[PDB]
Amino acid sequence: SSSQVQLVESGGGLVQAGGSLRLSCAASGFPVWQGEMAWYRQAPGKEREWVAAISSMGYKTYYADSVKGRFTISRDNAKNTVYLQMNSLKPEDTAVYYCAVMVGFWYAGQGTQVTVS
Amino acid sequence: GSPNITNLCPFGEVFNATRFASVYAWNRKRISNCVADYSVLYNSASFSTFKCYGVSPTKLNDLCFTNVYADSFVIRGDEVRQIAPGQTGKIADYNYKLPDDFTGCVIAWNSNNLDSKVGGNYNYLYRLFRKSNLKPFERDISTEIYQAGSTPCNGVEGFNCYFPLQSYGFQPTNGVGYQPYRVVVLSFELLHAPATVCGPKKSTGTLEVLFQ
Ligand SMILES: *[C@@H]1O[C@H](CO[C@@H]2O[C@@H](C)[C@@H](O)[C@@H](O)[C@@H]2O)[C@@H](O[C@@H]2O[C@H](CO)[C@@H](O[C@@H]3O[C@H](CO[C@H]4O[C@H](CO)[C@@H](O)[C@H](O)[C@@H]4O)[C@@H](O)[C@H](O[C@H]4O[C@H](CO)[C@@H](O)[C@H](O)[C@@H]4O)[C@@H]3O)[C@H](O)[C@H]2NC(C)=O)[C@H](O[C@@H]2O[C@@H](C)[C@@H](O)[C@@H](O)[C@@H]2O)[C@H]1NC(C)=O
Repeated sequence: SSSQVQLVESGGGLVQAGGSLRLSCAASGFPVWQGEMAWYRQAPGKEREWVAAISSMGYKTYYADSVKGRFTISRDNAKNTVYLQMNSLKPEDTAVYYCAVMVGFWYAGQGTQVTVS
Repeated sequence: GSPNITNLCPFGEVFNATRFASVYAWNRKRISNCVADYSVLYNSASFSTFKCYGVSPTKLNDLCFTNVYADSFVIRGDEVRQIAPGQTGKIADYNYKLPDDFTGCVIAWNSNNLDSKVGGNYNYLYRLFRKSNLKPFERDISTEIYQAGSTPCNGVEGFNCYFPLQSYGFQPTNGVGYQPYRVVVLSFELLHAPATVCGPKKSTGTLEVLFQ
């Protein structure tokens, strides 16, 4: 029978500058190992900004210049979940964060709000 | 280097098309010999349904020995349940039939804001009558008068003699079950010869283009 395809982000919240947060992305309907997965963020004014990605079938990671050294993407294939570890948060990191998987096209979740004082 | 724009898979063109087919004349687009467009993105807000049967959607990335068929059309909200294996009803029987052993994905979204109009949008049609049920993936675009009684019709409409296509009337004030939904069915065609353009499941480094 069927399996719903869904990505559900969580772990956002309010933190004062210099703090840390770990976002989670629970995937349904596909094994996260089998897809290129990525985080992007949606800032109030700005357009979509890709921040981190991890390879299909492998461990190579990529990061936006703006988050290098601060953010780490990782994947737990047993929990079918991807994570974004965000350290030393700056107030212009404030945005809604989405996880996404490349399935012919990018398919993304619902978003989780992150606000840095 | 980088692929020609002619080599990008047209998934965006499927989901973003301005007009969709009537369900009786459902449209099939073959996706083949291409690689992913990393600019094309949808999220949970885009779709009300995204279910796959017997397959991970990551198979949409594997076109070296497979083509993808994207079948698309508009139906009512309360008919979307019929776009699934093992269903019966007006749509499954007479318009678009999935096989019991279907392998692939079904995507749908509410299109009230595009496909309904004040006073009704009547441009989307369905087949209401047919002598037999469709076989899986069969398509019928004939327009012969349907004989509902024992008296032959001889090509004229009357009681028990009906033109077989009928219009949805989509009004924006309809309840959600009577609002229009756009539907995309993704299925797979196994190939005997390798594609001229395609890409492996394991990343080759294309992710770097998101950070450029
Ligand atoms: C190809 O299609 C893409 C997908 O379309 C969506 O999916 C399809 C399947 C159908 O379901 C469509 O009905 C649906 O739109 C297009 O991308 C989409 O574009 C739309 C409109 O441009 C965009 O919707 C906007 O989203 C923002 C963000 O929403 C979040 O954030 C706010 C806070 O900021 C929050 O409150 C929300 O709850 C969300 O969490 C939203 O603010 C916008 O609101 C505006 O419109 C609504 C209408 O109801 C109105 O009430 C508001 O008051 C306000 O005016 C609006 O909802 C989708 O997010 C976006 N989807 C994705 C995945 O990107 C795509 O459009 C092109 O890209 C867009 C980014 C935009 O620039 C378009 O103008 C572009 O044309 C389209 N591509 C092409 C080439 O046409």
